[PDB]
Amino acid sequence: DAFVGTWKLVSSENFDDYMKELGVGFATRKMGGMAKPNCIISVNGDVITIKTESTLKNTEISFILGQEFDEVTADDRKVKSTITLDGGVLVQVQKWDGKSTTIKRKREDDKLVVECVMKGVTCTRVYERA
Ligand SMILES: CC(C)(CC(=O)O)CC(=O)Nc1cc(Cl)cc(Cl)c1
Repeated sequence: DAFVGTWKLVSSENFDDYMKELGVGFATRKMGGMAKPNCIISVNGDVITIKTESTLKNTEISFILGQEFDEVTADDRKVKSTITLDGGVLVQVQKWDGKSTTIKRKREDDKLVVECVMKGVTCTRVYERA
């Protein structure tokens, strides 16, 4: 839809602080911090797929809006995720060990903007079309 495409990370703010708040250790934060992944979003019927590709780590999720699914995250959390579409924003919540984090993906001019919140930390990542 508005989201379908191949997207390249161009800017990131507060990602280390976000990863620290999730409990990610030094080595994994170090491998994630300077990475510039591609995000590839596609849709087939009811099923949306989001691939994240980077030199040292790839991940993929496929889901139906409003249907909880199990996910292994790039930092190896085993989470339960639910993704909904609210006002044109794709809103993902991940739940694990009594904690939650929310990841919101929105389209703003030429940008795919991703806002990641864990407790008091808010990280913003900006992608542009490859
Ligand atoms: C939602 C998220 C936290 C942020 C975003 O979508 O931008 C997911 C993300 O970036 N995962 C990720 C990061 C690296 Cl560095 C490499 C690989 Cl494979 C995956």
